[PDB]
Amino acid sequence: EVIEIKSPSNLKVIGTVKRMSKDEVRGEIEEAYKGFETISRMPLYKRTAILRKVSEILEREQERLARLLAMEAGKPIKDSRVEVMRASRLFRQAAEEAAIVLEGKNYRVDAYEYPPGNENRIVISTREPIGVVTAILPFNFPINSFAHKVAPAIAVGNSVVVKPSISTPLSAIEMKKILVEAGLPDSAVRIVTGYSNEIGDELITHPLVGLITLTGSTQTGLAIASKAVSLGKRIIMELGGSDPIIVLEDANIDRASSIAVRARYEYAGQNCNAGKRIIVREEIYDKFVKAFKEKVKALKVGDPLDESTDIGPVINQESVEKLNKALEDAQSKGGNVEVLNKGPETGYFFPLSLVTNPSLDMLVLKTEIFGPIAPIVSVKSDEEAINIANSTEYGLQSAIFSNDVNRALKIAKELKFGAIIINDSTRLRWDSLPFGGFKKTGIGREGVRDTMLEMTENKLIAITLL
Amino acid sequence: EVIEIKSPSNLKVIGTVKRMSKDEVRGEIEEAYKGFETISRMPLYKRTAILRKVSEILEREQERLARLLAMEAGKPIKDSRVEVMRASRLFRQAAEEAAIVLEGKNYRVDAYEYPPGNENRIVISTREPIGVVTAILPFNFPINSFAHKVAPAIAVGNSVVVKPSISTPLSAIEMKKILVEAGLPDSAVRIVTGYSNEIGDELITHPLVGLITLTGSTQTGLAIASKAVSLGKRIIMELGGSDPIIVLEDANIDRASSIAVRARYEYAGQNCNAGKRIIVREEIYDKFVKAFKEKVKALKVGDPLDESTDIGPVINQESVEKLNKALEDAQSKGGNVEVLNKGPETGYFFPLSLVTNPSLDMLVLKTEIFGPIAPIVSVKSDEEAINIANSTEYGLQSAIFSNDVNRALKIAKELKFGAIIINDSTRLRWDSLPFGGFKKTGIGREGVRDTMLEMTENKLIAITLL
Amino acid sequence: EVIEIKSPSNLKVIGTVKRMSKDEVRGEIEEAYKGFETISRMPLYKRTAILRKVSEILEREQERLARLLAMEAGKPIKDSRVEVMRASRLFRQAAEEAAIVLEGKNYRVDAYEYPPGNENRIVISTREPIGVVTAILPFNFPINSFAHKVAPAIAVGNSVVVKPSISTPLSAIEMKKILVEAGLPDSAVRIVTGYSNEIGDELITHPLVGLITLTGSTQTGLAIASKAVSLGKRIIMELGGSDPIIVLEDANIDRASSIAVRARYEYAGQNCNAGKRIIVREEIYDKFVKAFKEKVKALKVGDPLDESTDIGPVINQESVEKLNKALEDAQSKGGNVEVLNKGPETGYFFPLSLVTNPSLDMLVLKTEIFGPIAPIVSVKSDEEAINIANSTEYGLQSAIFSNDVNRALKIAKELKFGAIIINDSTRLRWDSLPFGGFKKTGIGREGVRDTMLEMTENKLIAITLL
Amino acid sequence: EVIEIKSPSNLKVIGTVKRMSKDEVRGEIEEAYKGFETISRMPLYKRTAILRKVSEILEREQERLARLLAMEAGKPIKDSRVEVMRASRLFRQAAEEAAIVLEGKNYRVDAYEYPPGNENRIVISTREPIGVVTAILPFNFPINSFAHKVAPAIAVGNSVVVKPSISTPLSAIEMKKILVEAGLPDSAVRIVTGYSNEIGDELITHPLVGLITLTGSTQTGLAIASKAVSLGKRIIMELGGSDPIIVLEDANIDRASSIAVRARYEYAGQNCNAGKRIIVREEIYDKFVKAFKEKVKALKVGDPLDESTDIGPVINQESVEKLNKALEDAQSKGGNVEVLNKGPETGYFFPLSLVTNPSLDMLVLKTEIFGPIAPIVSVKSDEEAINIANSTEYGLQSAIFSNDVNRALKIAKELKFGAIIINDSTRLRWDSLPFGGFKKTGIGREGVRDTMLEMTENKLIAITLL
Ligand SMILES: Nc1ncnc2c1ncn2[C@@H]1O[C@H](COP(=O)(O)OP(=O)(O)OC[C@H]2OC[C@H](O)[C@@H]2O)[C@@H](O)[C@H]1OP(=O)(O)O
Ligand SMILES: Nc1ncnc2c1ncn2[C@@H]1O[C@H](COP(=O)(O)OP(=O)(O)OC[C@H]2OC[C@H](O)[C@@H]2O)[C@@H](O)[C@H]1OP(=O)(O)O
Ligand SMILES: Nc1ncnc2c1ncn2[C@@H]1O[C@H](COP(=O)(O)OP(=O)(O)O)[C@@H](O)[C@H]1OP(=O)(O)O
Ligand SMILES: Nc1ncnc2c1ncn2[C@@H]1O[C@H](COP(=O)(O)OP(=O)(O)O)[C@@H](O)[C@H]1OP(=O)(O)O
Ligand code: NA
Ligand code: NA
Ligand code: NA
Ligand code: NA
Repeated sequence: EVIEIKSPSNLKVIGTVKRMSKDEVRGEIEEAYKGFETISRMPLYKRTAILRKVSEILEREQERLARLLAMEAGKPIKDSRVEVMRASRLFRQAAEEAAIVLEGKNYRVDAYEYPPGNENRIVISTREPIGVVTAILPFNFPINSFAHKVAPAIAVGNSVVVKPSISTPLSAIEMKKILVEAGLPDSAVRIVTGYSNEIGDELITHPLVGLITLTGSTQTGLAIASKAVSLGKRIIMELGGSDPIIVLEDANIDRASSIAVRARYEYAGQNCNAGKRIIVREEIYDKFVKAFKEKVKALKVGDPLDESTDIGPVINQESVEKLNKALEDAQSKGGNVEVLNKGPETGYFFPLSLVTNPSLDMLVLKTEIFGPIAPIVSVKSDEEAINIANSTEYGLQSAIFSNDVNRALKIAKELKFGAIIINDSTRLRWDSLPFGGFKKTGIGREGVRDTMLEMTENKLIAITLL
Repeated sequence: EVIEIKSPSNLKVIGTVKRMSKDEVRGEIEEAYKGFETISRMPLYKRTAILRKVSEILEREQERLARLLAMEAGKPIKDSRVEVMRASRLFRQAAEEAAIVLEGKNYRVDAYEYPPGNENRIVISTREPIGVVTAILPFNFPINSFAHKVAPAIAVGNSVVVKPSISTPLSAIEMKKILVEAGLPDSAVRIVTGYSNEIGDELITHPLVGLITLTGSTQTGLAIASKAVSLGKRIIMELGGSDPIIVLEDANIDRASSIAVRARYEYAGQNCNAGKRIIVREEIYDKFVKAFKEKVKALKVGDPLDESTDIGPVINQESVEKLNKALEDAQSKGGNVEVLNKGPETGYFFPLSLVTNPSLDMLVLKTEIFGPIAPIVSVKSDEEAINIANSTEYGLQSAIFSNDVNRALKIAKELKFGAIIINDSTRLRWDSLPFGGFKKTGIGREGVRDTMLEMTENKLIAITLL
Repeated sequence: EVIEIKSPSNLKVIGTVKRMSKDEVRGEIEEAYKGFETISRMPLYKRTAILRKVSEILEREQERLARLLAMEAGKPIKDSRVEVMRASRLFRQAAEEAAIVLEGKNYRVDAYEYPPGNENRIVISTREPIGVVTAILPFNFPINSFAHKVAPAIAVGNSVVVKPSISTPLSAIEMKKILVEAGLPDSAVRIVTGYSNEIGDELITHPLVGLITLTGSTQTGLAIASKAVSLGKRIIMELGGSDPIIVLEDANIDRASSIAVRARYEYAGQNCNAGKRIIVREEIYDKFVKAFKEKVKALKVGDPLDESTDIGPVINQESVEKLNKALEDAQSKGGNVEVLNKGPETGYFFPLSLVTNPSLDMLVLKTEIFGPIAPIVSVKSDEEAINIANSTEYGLQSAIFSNDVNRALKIAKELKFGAIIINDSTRLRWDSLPFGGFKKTGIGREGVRDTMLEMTENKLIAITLL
Repeated sequence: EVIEIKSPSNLKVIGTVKRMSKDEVRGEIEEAYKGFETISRMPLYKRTAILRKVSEILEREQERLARLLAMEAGKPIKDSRVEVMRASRLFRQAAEEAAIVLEGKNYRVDAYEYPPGNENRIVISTREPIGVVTAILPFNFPINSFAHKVAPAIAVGNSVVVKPSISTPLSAIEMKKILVEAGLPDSAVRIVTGYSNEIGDELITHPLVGLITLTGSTQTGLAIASKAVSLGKRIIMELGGSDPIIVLEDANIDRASSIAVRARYEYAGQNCNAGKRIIVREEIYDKFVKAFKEKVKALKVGDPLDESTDIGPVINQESVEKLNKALEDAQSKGGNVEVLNKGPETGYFFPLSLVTNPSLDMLVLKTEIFGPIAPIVSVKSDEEAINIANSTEYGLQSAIFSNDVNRALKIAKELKFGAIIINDSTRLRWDSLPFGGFKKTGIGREGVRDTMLEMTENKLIAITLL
């Protein structure tokens, strides 16, 4: 009847959520449809007024929401603060950008001979809401993935059924209360909690669901997307990354090693755009690896509520097990695994780990490692840096470190990624800008402007003047 | 081994095409991948010079391509000429608009606090080709659906594997020779012919296929889309419609009935945006229905190659049987089926037919009728017009006839369609503008501008200036 | 040494401002240049944070600023409230729209064969601030014209020297204090007060002034613009209107007469887009004129601080004199002048007045009447409605009243105005949208989006990759 | 009465043109107004078909038009061919881009509270032609400045009165016959020839002239602009530049000196964006200056019609005298004037000359030198490079040579220019892209896209739905 939510730090019970049946989730979708009929009939200015009010509340509750993220998600408080502050600015940017993002066209159809009589026509476009959006959240950004999916949906007039990860659902429940305090109709966003195997399918198959937006793994996402699309439903998918960091021989080693450490091990490596594969020109390999090792041993692994904590635990036992499979696989294939930093024995603390002499047939170079394992590969050439970088089924983001920007811009043309970052982190994202990638990183882009267009239908009106 | 192509007018043999095996189609996708590697490395001005040359060749070969359409597709020569002129114009519009449509951004990232240090960044976007496109064409616009899929793909640097309908593949083989004459590398577009059930699956599941664009039936499309998306491939779908024409009591009756007749019966009704359901205000019902019948009986049904033919045959026996079943279903459910006009008995001529007293349980009101059957419904109010109009699983285009545009524009707001046409045909399309709609009418939009965006990936480059 | 500001309602002294010398204004411009060096180096996000803070303060001070407008400008409190609330929303829209409005391009220069080698180039654009803006305000919107000129200038990084009308300078002084409270650097906006004949020229000719934005009369504006442009300075000019209201025989007479009364006599007619010339089809002339007369006699002319006041005085004796010249001119040429409504004898109350049988050689039909004089012209045809409407050197906005929107859209193609309003007021303006006109209405457009582009220089950066 | 056109190469008579009176130019503006009334009523697809035909004729007549440019303008045939190909491409780009550039908006007015009732409004924008354009052409690009002014004007529906430079009017008379051959009405473009001081003022002040677009000198332009704006006419101005080339210590010296030579001396230096001031880092000064001199002495100065000529004459005696005065001024102020290369003594050949040890008081550093005189300055730092670069009243384009793009991009931020070129020539222009700059370099931008917007008026239509 309820599910217990435990801190991955100390396994203490943080709160509980309803264990929903298929039937109760069917009811939440029918209620979200009525919420669509309400919110879609409100003028845009009242909807953006609600979004600006949510923005201000999120700033006022920053510290409370950050502590909650630290407890359920194991995200160090300093990183938890940043996520809540991004969600605040995202809700505001959705308010601010709606007028221009949703703006239609008056087409110059007299430019075209077909159909005949275009000189007597007015043809305009508008962006219409789709209806009910199913939003399936990842565990790792429970407040900011909420904002990415819900802020745009409200701006355009859609309702949302939100299914947070059962690992981190309490954030989503507190976000709903903030939406109601901001003046959002109770029916316009419905939180559903439960096990994926009981409530997953109804959220994807119900005839009243117009669209499914999902952040999660490639395996889980592509199956769900396939089902959604089979019933004529629209899909936005932000799936895995194995983002490479390329360090060229003319790199600033101090900067590149500092940013690599932070990019790989922030939130114990549980980022879609963490620096997951490190590719270093042989000329600087030993200097880079020594600087990297020093910086990883200097991090504080411990309680995420502590101000001095750099790194917390991974989310659960399932993740610990997957990460051990990965370290075993790598030792069994000639990899040099080194444990660099160990946290308390209280929960799901995973040792900050380095793999040297990795090979392309290892789990650490061919799958998404959502944990604090840094594989570092030596290369001889830019060409070999490019091939190893592209050698994954992923294509989210990639970083190049070089004092030679002309050279980095030329390598960037040959990297198959949705973003290339020159002299900065794979972790960089702008919540208003396109985010996403090529290949199996997902489908569409997610960001306030692109999400609003992906969440609306273009509608033309053509008048023939008589 | 070959497949015989027969005219639906007189059943005579027009030509043959290779019955390709799975292994031969595998070869074509491999060669198309080499075509991608070639075409993607040419500068855009060279690709656009190829597209302007195709445009000029299409204009020069117009009468020869029009006659071939008439013979394989049964499309009257007058409508065949219009189709080849549209494809001419589309190839040119892809050349002309590519510079502006593919234009990227220089983002004002210094407007945003996150990530910190945006005042020191340049973030630019470019549109990158996806790679190999699988284009699955419908029978009803063999040349213009070719143009809609191939011209944007060449503009953006994708290669294409083209599977025409086995009913109308001869057009596509003639389009390939025109591409080669225009200077396109032979590897850059590959025509596959054969049975949908022997070569369909390779074209959807081959690892080298990045995207599937398809025009066809809802059931066919959604199954293909489902499979493609399960493998991480992008999809553009233009599936059916059941476009309603709403005729209000204050319409111009002569104009509304003339356009409603052309809208339903053009190409024997085989158009995604045919006027498939006609909703008439009871005040003018008798006058409209009477004007409608006189004009249907004035249409000439006959041989597509005769200059005085208005209406040719339907495409094959399978269609005749689907269309009898819709007629029989209407008779049995209280519908009055009246035949108005009958062409020769020599192939797949289907009588131009009218159904009065239809009901929402009938096939002629709840499915796409891809043939010359016009159901006419009487309504008392605009509210009733809107509820019948919206009652389908489709959402392509709708028309409203009314001398009152103010009322037409308010009704427009409540119609769930990709386009609403005020005082003109459901048939209207602007080949550069979005075409498509809501619900199971498809995924995405198809037009020179929209197809180019859907056929490219956004790629960010972010420089942090040191 | 000081200039006294008097209420046009009761001539009571409301406040005083410095009588500035050429020398002191030279000093204000040199200080605004230093303000440019400061504000242009602040990141955009801090500038938009200042603009959002100004937005909130203007809401908090709405009633105080509205009373001040009522006292110095003679604007009834209810209209004064609306102006302050528009200035609030304008300062916010400038904050909200900057990121997207200022966004540059990444040009697809490989679309072009010239110059040769475009396949090896990156070409981007950015919007740069111009430097120091001279802003010359009208008397009639002292707070909202302030916002139109200052909010965009701050968003883009320009400094502003603001010269309010000597009729209404106290508003501008209170706006500066609100800018400082919001965190704007003291040097970034300088208020100058004085007589045009002492300080006018320095504000237009100083070498440090990059741009002049002016709302005012055509005669004053075109002289200033000529001087600015002679020294290579940019210009935005919002000058006069004589906006026509066209009432067709199928108009809603009740609505058209109500909106005409309000459009002509709001703020005693002192609006650039007041309904200044009324054009009525003869078939409804007597019904319209009787409805108009009734509604004008029912208005309350009196103290603008009173809640029940509809109409206040004109601004000064100079205006009273110009309006008498106009009424004398019209009586002397066969016009039927009728006084409909008289206010107190305390100040510059001008009688609400109607002229019937006007002719095209009268001041009331050929010049801007910035006072409560309504000329009404009878016409026989749409063609005569169009010729009389276009028969002025102005082209700001024009309104058509008709239940036939198809007909009004066709008349709209032949009206030489920057905006045509169908079934609504000439007074309509959207502060984010283009506002302005053809002919001698001015130069450029004024609105948050267009003003930001007019206040920035496009800058290209072209990199040839080596 | 006629004016003799003489070749600046050998002073021989190339042709004659009418010496038009004020009364004859009055007639031409009247006929152009009738041309506006005709061309503005044609649908856009017809006007664009005329522009694509002009493009094809220019390509066919390329060698004949190139030879005429060589003879009247003294422009070497190799550079003349490039000019006629650019104009060919520009006419085509005006045809191709008109549909998207002129596209209006459907504003989301329901995002705004003011005016009340925006939820019931449709507000659309269109681009309307202004009417008659006066195009005043410079001598140095007689055919491409024609294209830049006439092709956008025809695309948007304006008529044009074209006053070519009396030095190079024969090209424009040949362009008119091509327009007529393309199908343009004869009334739609009117060539005026005569003395600037007899017909200049009618072309600027006639009441039927809506806009003046001019390429020429700063002093000429600003006086004309001043007059036009005093009468309420719109203005586009492209006036001088003194583009600096900055060459950093880590530049490719061979490339920087080759491009710097071409940049300064192409067409004897008579380009708005010539490399007019060359700023070299003291570390490479001696090596650059030496490579520079060898390449200048390798250039062939001679007859424009010879295929091996690199550099022809300057345009007339007035130019030779302006250029001697700049030389004499430099000698007297401590400058070392070295002649490097001398063409024939047969017309207006001017020696290719170099000035070392220049000073900021010299004409060769504070004015536009429209001839083959290259001042080279030594600098110690980037800070000094930037201050010299920015020291002019001009702001057209600047170039930076550097293998370090990161440093090139940071310097780019501090240069006050309309475009900065990294590792390429100041000569670069993209005829579709903005061209122009800051300060007294002009008003507005000139390119297919920008010129079309500057040559149209925004017109809003706002419907309130009853
Ligand atoms: N069958 C089914 N039906 C419906 N919903 C389902 C289903 N299976 C899983 N889910 C939910 O999808 C979400 C993502 O889960 P997962 O793929 O494990 O991703 P993570 O949360 O681990 O995040 C990893 C990704 O985030 C960032 C990057 O994209 C990484 O690859 C989460 O809310 C899951 O619920 P559950 O309650 O958690 O099981
Ligand atoms: N020579 C000179 N130099 C500098 N500044 C000068 C000069 N002459 C006037 N002005 C100022 O221009 C502004 C507009 O004045 P005006 O043209 O009388 O317009 P109104 O204020 O009456 O507003 C009418 C217009 O507003 C709306 C519509 O566009 C109407 O036509 C005002 O601040 C004037 O100062 P001053 O102190 O007021 O004399
Ligand atoms: N399983 C499958 N795999 C691939 N293509 C398929 C397919 N089923 C159908 N198609 C193609 O899908 C396209 C559209 O068929 P359709 O029946 O959905 O629509 P239509 O009648 O409008 O052409 C055709 O090219 C069809 O091939 P055939 O016409 O030769 O049958
Ligand atoms: N007062 C005036 N009125 C109109 N046009 C004028 C003018 N003064 C100069 N022009 C024109 O302005 C154009 C540019 O002249 P310019 O000396 O400013 O520049 P350039 O040397 O680059 O051609 C020419 O067409 C010139 O006519 P002439 O070349 O026949 O002299
Ligand atoms: Na990746
Ligand atoms: Na439909
Ligand atoms: Na007007
Ligand atoms: Na310059």
